[PDB]
Amino acid sequence: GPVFTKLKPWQIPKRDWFDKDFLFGASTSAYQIEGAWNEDGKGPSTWDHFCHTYPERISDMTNGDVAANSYHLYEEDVKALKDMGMKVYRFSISWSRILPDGTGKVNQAGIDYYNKLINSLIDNDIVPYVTIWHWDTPQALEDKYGGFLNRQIVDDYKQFAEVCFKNFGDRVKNWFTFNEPHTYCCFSYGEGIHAPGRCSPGMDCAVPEGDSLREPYTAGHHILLAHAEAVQLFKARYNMHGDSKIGMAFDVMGYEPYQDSFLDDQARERSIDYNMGWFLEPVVRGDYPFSMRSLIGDRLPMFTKEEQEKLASSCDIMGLNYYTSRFSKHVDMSPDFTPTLNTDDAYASSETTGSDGNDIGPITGTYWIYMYPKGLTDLLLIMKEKYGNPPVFITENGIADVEGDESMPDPLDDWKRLDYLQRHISAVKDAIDQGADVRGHFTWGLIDNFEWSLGYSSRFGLVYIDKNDGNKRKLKKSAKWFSKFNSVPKP
Amino acid sequence: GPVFTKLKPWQIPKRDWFDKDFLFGASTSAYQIEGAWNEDGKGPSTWDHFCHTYPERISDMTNGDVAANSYHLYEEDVKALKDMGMKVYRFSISWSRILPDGTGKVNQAGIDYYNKLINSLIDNDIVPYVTIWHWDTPQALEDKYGGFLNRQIVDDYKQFAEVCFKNFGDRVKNWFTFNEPHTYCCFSYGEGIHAPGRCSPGMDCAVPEGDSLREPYTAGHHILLAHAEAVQLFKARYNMHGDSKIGMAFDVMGYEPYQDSFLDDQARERSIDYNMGWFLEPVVRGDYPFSMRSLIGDRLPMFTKEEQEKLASSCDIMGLNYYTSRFSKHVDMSPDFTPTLNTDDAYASSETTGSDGNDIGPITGTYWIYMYPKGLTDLLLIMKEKYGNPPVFITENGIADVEGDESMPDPLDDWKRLDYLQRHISAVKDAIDQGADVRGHFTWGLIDNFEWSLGYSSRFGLVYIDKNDGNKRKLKKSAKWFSKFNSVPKP
Amino acid sequence: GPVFTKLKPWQIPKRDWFDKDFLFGASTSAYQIEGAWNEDGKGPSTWDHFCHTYPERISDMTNGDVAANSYHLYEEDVKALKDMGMKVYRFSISWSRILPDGTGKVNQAGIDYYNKLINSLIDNDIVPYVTIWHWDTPQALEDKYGGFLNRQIVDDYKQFAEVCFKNFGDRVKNWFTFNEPHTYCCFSYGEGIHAPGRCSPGMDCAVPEGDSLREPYTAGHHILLAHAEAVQLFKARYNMHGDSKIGMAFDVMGYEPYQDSFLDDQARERSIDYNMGWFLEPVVRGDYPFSMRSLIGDRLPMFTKEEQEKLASSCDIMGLNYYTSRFSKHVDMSPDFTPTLNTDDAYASSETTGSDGNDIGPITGTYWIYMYPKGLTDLLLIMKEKYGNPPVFITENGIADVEGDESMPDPLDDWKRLDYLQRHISAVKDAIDQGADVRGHFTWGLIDNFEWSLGYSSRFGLVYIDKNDGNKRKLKKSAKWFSKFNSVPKP
Amino acid sequence: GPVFTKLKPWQIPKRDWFDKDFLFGASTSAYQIEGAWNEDGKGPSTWDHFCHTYPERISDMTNGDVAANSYHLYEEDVKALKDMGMKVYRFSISWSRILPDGTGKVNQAGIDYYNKLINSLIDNDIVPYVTIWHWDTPQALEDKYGGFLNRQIVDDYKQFAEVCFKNFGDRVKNWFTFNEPHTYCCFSYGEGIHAPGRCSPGMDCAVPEGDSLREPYTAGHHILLAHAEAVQLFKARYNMHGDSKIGMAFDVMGYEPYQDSFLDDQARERSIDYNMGWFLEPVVRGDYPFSMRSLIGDRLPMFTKEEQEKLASSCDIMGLNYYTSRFSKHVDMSPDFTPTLNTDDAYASSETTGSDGNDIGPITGTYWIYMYPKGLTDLLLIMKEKYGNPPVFITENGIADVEGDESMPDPLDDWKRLDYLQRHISAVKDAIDQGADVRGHFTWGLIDNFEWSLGYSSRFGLVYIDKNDGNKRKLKKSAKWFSKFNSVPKP
Ligand SMILES: COc1ccc2c(c1)O[C@@H](O)C(=O)N2O
Ligand SMILES: COc1ccc2c(c1)O[C@@H](O)C(=O)N2O
Ligand SMILES: COc1ccc2c(c1)O[C@@H](O)C(=O)N2O
Ligand SMILES: COc1ccc2c(c1)O[C@@H](O)C(=O)N2O
Repeated sequence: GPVFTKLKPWQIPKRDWFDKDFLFGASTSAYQIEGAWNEDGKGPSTWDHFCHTYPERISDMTNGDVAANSYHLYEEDVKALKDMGMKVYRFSISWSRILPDGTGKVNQAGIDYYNKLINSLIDNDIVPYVTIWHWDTPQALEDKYGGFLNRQIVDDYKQFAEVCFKNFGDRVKNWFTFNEPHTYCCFSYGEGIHAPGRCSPGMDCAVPEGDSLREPYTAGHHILLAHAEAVQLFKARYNMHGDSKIGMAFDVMGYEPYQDSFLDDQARERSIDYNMGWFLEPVVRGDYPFSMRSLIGDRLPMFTKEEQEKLASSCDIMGLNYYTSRFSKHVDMSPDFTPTLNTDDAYASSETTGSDGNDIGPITGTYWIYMYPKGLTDLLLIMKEKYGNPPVFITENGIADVEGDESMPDPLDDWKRLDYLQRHISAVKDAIDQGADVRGHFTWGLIDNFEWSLGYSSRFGLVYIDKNDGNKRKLKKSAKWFSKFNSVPKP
Repeated sequence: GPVFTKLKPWQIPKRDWFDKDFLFGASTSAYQIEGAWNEDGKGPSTWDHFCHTYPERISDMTNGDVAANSYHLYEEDVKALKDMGMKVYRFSISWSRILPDGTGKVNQAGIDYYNKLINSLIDNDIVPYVTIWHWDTPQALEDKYGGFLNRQIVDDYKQFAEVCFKNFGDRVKNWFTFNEPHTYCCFSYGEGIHAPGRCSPGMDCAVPEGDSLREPYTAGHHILLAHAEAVQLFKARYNMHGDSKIGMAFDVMGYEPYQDSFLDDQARERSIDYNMGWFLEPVVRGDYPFSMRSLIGDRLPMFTKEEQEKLASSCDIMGLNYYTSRFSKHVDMSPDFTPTLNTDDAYASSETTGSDGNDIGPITGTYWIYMYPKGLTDLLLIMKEKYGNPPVFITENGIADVEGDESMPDPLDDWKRLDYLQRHISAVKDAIDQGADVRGHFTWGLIDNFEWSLGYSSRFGLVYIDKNDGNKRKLKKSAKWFSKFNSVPKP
Repeated sequence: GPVFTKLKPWQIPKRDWFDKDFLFGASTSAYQIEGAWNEDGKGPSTWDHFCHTYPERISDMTNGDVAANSYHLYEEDVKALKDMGMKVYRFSISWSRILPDGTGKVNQAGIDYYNKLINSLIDNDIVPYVTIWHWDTPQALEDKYGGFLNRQIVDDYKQFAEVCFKNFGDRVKNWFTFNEPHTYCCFSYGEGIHAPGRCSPGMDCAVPEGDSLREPYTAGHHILLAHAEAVQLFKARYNMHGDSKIGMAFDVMGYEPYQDSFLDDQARERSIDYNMGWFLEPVVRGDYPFSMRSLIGDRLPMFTKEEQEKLASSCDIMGLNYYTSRFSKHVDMSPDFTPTLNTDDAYASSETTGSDGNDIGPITGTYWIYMYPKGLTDLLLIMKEKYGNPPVFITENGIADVEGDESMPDPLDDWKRLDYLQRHISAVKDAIDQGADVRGHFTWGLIDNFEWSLGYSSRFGLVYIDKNDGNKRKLKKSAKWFSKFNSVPKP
Repeated sequence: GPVFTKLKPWQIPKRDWFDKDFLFGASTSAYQIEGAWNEDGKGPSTWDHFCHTYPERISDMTNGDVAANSYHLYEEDVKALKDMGMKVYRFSISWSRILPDGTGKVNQAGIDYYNKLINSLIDNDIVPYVTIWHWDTPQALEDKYGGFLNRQIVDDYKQFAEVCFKNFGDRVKNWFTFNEPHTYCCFSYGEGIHAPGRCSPGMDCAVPEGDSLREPYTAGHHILLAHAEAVQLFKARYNMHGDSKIGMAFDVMGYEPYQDSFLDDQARERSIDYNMGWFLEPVVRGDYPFSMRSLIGDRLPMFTKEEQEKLASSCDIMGLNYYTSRFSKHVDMSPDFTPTLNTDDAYASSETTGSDGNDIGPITGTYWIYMYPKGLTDLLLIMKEKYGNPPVFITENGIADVEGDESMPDPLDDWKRLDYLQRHISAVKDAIDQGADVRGHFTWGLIDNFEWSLGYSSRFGLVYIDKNDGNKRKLKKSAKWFSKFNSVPKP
């Protein structure tokens, strides 16, 4: 209640199910764990600003001022990774901590911080996978020209990326330019629940002075142009040894047709195109999915010939952030339907319940994460069969334990998260068995952190952060399983 | 609410989906529609007695004294079949109306009645499929020796069958000896909710003086012996022209493993063996499923060598009464589990909800009918691959509209029943496409009737019986669809 | 005569058919090769006692007093492994040589012996896979409380295992707690042809004072409890580095339905459950196969809740000892069949000839080994699809050349054994190609040895032991093939 | 002993397994059943001559002088067909009875005989399928020019066929020009065990004055030319109504590779080409199989351009006479192998035992009929996939009960033949289920008859001929099964 059946013991993945080269790790992002939001010269980001100006927009009225205080306690994060036997740590670099004014003078204190983290990871035999931007825009640029809604963001991002390549490229060999562009554009400029919090007039978000049918696409277009410029520069001047890789991390939901009919089959394809294709197809072929152009038209910016060429094949590795799936239900084009939110442009509504009336899968805690591992395997095979089978890493995967869930009284006894993770790791094995080029699995939530609009009410970590006991790191049941899974020598 | 998605129009079956020889029809049973329970010399049956002595055991305190009064209004039943274009009518002969005392003097009035019905059907180009026994035991035999719990029932049934063969065999060429032996044994001697209403002491049924772990098997064993004797006689003296067929109708539920594990796969097989195999395997190979003998042992009677030989291959046609499916959940053998009800002997609990927490399918009205057409196709393929692919007729299939269902205010607007039927007819097509030898589909409920322990609160008919307007027959939406489906010429 | 067709040359396996990590080796057991049965303080085992008290029970009236004298000539065994290029040597530790009295004082001479063997193997780049118990029970414990028929065997075995872990665990990282529990229980307590030689009164074995329907299950139950205790201790205190593995080696025969019918399909599953499932299912899920509990009932001991939990997932690696296959023929439950031997409980007779009258495969020398490589591939896929695809090693595989076989005049020209081995190695390749997690192949018979009740009349070795020439080790044709297969540099 | 397992009862074919148009029947041939060898002007055939001149060449020293005396007792043959419910009777017309001198004056008594048989069959609702030639050559032509070894046989056969078309074509609408040309050429001119009994000098046959490497091919070539001429004439002048069909009946054995290797796969194809392709490929494409031409060369006559065109597509229906299968073992071309018998030209020896030492199937009575129904299904699929899926009739299928077989003491209790037939009828169903265009099944042996070189020692009939009781026809167990199978009304 809710009924949650666990895998039978012989169905639990073993490390040897994957080859020696496969990589298991965990992920975090700068604003979600660092804290020290105004320390040592760091400038404010769009999220610092959003939380400080519209605090009510965060469920529990919290923010990332301190978070898990990883700016000061990173050694404990490294320790947690080591204790679990993880071989990779995916983290992000705070743009505003490196370049307080977005552009200009680099903050040496910021550079020193990441060098410490990187060196500690390497000293502990953990490989760093770095996300350059994680919704982390310097408020200075937001104020100056509207951040990602202005073309200037392209060159400014490029210069930021270069600072990262020059200072950390000698040790960091795997990069992700952007994290979840679809999630970002949808929630930051469509619904407006995320910083900068914009939406169309009449809608309910912090700043209803935007356009939910246009700003999301404008921001996404600049993200892609920024990505293209950064990768071009990287391949030209920062991969001289030929052993570095750069890609992007996409948020992706699996989709099943709502009802067995060719109409929902078509709707399903539109959903995938909109959720995943929006940003994946451009980095693969140099243009947006045909479905999007045919439905969004003039509201979706056109790429020039050279831009399309720069974008095509601009990803060495593809990161997939997978949590759940939905049923795709066809919506007809008629005068009875008029798009108002960008998501309406797919003409396919995402449903949590199918035609037979059943939820797609068991709820896992937070309202939007329904467990459906099959969805991940399906997406991985699409990457294989449709997009050339490029190197794919599951850069995020996991569930949240929520405040107030009576079925989760002990924050360390996360058997549900463990079962979910084991099932998805098994789903990855299935994809690999079927030929998909999957190279790793990074659990989202090395540690509990700031879950954006839901604050700290949602705990996604393998490792508990005891907020009332000095933000102490405490291994949960899931974390202990990884220690065993990875054969970490015991004391 | 409950969400009930209908088939897309191009997915609706057409008559031409099936060959010219395929047969569409409808079914009823004597006690459920006839009425005239004590008219023209008819003796009381176990159901007359059960209802009259323990009226409270019927949900709405009703009985079959009058029912749809088909004893007098059969011409209207024939008319309904004709109006729908049905080619077959499956009905049963009331033992107590033919032989008031179970044995002895035949009631000519009873014989005249069925001859009228049979001749009317033939005059209207409808083929009669006759069920000899439909839970219809003469109370005279119940009182004399305990009915089906005594070996004497074997020869008495045989003589009854012979009366039917001699009087109707010249026109009736398709017979079913017994209807749903599993349902009958389980509910009449296990739970005791059906006549004679017996169960183990301490249990809640009309007469808790039986044994829920033994009487069900004793009754079933006599049913099989009776069947064997009747068929032997039939093939020896009543099929001289070689164009008659005799079989049995089995109640069957589809089963899916509760959780994906070899344990529930094994449980599923035990469920099928218990629900279907109990009576099907004996008529096929001459003995009960191995699983049942291994778990029931001494409580399951042994067949002699000649009895096994008589039973083996004793069915020309197999009738499958299908309504719903269940998940099968493995139960371990241990001192913590002790069978008390016969159904416990399968060591597999039937669940309406699966491991992922989802119901097997949408509820259709009455509490036990969850829609799952896939289950039928699966059972039909088991008949094909495991039991020799004998001729199979879907002798019953349908749903109930229940009193008090706010989502079913107009008894004639049965679009739900129609959708359900179209989906199952399509499921049969799938089985046929896959090689299953399915010869027909008979909707259960030519007309609304007495639904045993639920009285008239459950309406299963394609044709409405207006109880407050002289039991008038009124075609429901589903019935009208069949008129179109069968291309009945319009007035 | 008997016609023995060999593989075509292009069908012979090459080492490169398997990956670099795959392991090829050979196996032996303590009583079968060591000799020195009473040397340096060694106490007598159940086999020393059995042979010395009932010598007539061994075909050629021989015993393991000297065997291949590996206690003194182990360096020659290591040399043979090196000459063949084997990477693994699976051998067993003699309980009675380590603990002469079963419990108590450890025999340092015994410890020194195995340390010498282990160190020599490591010096020669051969990895030791150690079987802790190989039917090798100290007679002291047999006399004291009946050995494996008494619960005390559980803790005593545990202490023995601990002595092994403490003394050899620093170099030995792969263990097997028990060897062929099914074979052992069946022949030692069922038919009684193996030590201690017990069977039911009236039967023909050395000591017909037991119970062939109960002692086999009692012994097996204690073996499983002993295994569970030993593994719990091992994982808790002897795998601190996390690089050690412990499992069990099961004797397994492949099975094909005698006749194509669902009955023999069911019989086949019962045969697999009885031959393999008896001990495999408990170490996988913590309980015996449902089929066995349903047929053996009170004669098969129940596991407590904590015991089931200790047993579940108590195997890191699964060893499969495969030699041949049989047809499984269904046996009905009836008063005409009454179990007297434990093997009767499966209600499936093992037949060497099928329904069409053909033997399952060509005889290879000894009466029970019919060649059927397909059977191995089938079992390996069952491990994959049904039991979670755990790490599997073929811990035994091979054939015997028998005394008196006119078609085998030169003991070194074992082309038959070679062909058999090549075919089974190819069968393993097939399983691996189909996804089975097979990690190695160990030929049973590094050297000819004491074949229990058949004495030295059966030669299973890749390497000949010239009994009349000082037990000299001489490479047979098969051994020479391995030298080539493994690319051993030539002199 | 020999172990002969029967089908399980639910695996026995039912008539309804096949569609209404499928045809079940039985077959015979003129010399094998007629008798009256010199009655009413009939001239002697090559078989009359062979038996009368070399009586020792028949196992039991018998001949066809009287046989089953069907010339006088044909009404009893028709009765047997009727009693079994057969819809088709395949019989042959005796050339020497119609044209005593091979050419010239037609024997009206002969014409009257067949008209009586044909009319009786039609009066009894049985369709006649007529074989024009069944090894039945008039000795007059043998003496005049060597029968089938001379080109003159072509026009003479043509004129004979025309007599048949003109006299019987108004009622007979299905014809077979020749029966088993491969069997005939091999045994009559290769081994010489059949009339005229020729073989190479030095060999053991009645007249070792031929050439086993050439006469078989010369005879076969003339058979094909004769066939082509007869069909051309038939289609041009005797199928004006367009409802008649003419084809050929081929003896065919199934083949499996002796050992799993590409060499035996190639050998298998050569075996099929030689056994079946020899005569089938010419009537399909107008030339012999490439394999035969490449290996036989100058010894295999070349077809002219017009002859190839006449032969191509010269069969409306294909008759397959199937009894058994063999393993095909590759034979290399080398100076160590020199063909001496025509069968040697396939460079593939037919083996009854496979590489694993097992017979292909259970012996059924006579030495050459090993039961292997799979072989038939395989051949039927080759007809479908390779030769265009033409209409195929199983024109012969069955087994012999042999004199002296202690396991067959009662000639009427032919349960073995029944099981064999049920299995092959089931094999046909399999082929049909897989798309093969199979139109009927004719059991060889309507009645026991003269089995050529084995005389009456081999009984192939569904109906027993009591030779000591006036050649009385007595239905065997198999025949009675067909009565039930075909639903023949009982008396
Ligand atoms: C529907 O609400 C969300 C859907 C997806 C996300 C979300 C919130 O916030 C984080 O958990 C995240 O990384 N993604 O991708
Ligand atoms: C679970 O309750 C029932 C299950 C099956 C049945 C039932 C009641 O009564 C009739 O509807 C019937 O024909 N069957 O088969
Ligand atoms: C049927 O006789 C035997 C069956 C199996 C075995 C046996 C004897 O003794 C050894 O060869 C052995 O290791 N096994 O597994
Ligand atoms: C190997 O001996 C024979 C092989 C085939 C045949 C044969 C004898 O004689 C008849 O039975 C026959 O019709 N054929 O086809």
